[PDB]
Amino acid sequence: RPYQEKSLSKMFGNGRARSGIIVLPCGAGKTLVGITAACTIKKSVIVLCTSSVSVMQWRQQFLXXXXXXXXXXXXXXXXXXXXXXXXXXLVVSTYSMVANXXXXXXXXXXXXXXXXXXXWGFIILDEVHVVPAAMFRRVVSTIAAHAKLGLTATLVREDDKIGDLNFLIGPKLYEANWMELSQKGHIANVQCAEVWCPMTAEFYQEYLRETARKRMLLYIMNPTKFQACQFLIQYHERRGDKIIVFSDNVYALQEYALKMGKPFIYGSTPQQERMNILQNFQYNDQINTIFLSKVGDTSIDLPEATCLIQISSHYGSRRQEAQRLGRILRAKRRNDEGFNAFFYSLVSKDTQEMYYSTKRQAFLVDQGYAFKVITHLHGMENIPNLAYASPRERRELLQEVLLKNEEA
Amino acid sequence: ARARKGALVQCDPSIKALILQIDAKMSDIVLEELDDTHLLVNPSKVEFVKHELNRLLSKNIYNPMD
Repeated sequence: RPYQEKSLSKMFGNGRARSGIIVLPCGAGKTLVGITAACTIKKSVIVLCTSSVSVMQWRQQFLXXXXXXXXXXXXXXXXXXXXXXXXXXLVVSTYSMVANXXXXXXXXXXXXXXXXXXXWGFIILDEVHVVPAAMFRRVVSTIAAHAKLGLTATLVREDDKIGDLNFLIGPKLYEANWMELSQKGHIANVQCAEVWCPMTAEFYQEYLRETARKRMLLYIMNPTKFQACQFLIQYHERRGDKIIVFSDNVYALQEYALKMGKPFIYGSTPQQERMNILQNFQYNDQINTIFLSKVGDTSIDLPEATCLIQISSHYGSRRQEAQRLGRILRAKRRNDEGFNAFFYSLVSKDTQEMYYSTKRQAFLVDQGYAFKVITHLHGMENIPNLAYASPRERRELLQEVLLKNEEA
Repeated sequence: ARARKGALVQCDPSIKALILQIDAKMSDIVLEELDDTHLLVNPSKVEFVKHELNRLLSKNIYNPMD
């Protein structure tokens, strides 16, 4: 990819003594850039990752290059260990395993052999936006190499600590514009859209009488959000496109999941059921609407479903939802003549959550994506299958929300 | 057969509830509740009832975007 050689030209310029951060999309090949840099340096390279799936991907890249089984390419994890050799090495480690404090499973010595014997020379950190934390400062404080590299896709955080990475690892060298990359490769056009649904009177006065995170249980459970949600679901099913529903709250995800009758993936869920739901979403055309929480978004991103719906949200964590949204957008690439990606933000008027979703839309403006407002698409008035459209169901839902407030 | 002078206020139900909250905090504001989108309000407060509205929609909206 041209931008990858545009990033490698900086390494080809000076050669020795260099450190910086390279911003590349998730769908791009930053791991290939790490492989090329590993071929240019030829030394013990350590790749800092947070999940085993990324370790398996880096191992697959090592297989795409050459060798992995002979005593040279090592693997560090809490399950097994593998030997290494000087002058050339490729190993992937976990942040929580290298960090620690005093808990030990007779494996911290195996890491202190890679760090004690001084077999290093190249540092690779996956997702640098997570570095602003004490454990990563300890990791950097326990390592020292000749060349450092930071592979990440985003860096927008409101912790005011992203600027420290300019001296902890190095200043950002190349930031690729996702619009020009969309022109190089169709990574699904980004259509940002907020749905403005009216707010009922009872949920408005009860919403004002509530506060903190409890008023979210009155912002999400609005009947017009169920009507507009069903209208968007039936609309996308009529267009023949799969639907992914995001929710920062597990309770709302279970409510919409059970009321819509679709599979759901949330916390404390068996992994076999998660894999079954994933296979049903990949193969079965009857399941075109999945309800995914943060566990289903951080662990895996699927290239299907051009329809992304956002209902639940948390205060301040708008940039993280923009990063996950960006992961689902960049995950969809196949060079199509159309390829229209639709992001809907179900927001209710006069609520305290839309005013942060606007900050998320500001993050979506900083990336160059297109944003437009949507009050209501004509067609919901012709859907007799809408729930909570009658005053009876609205009063019953009001009583259910009041009971939910009495439980919390 | 009876006629009283007041101030007819026409607004959406949410703004109506907000005006009812103004009358709940300051009193001597709303004279009658006509329907879901109309209210009988003391005229000498209307401007205030307007201005306070702006204030309560300035505290609600926030959005500094800075």
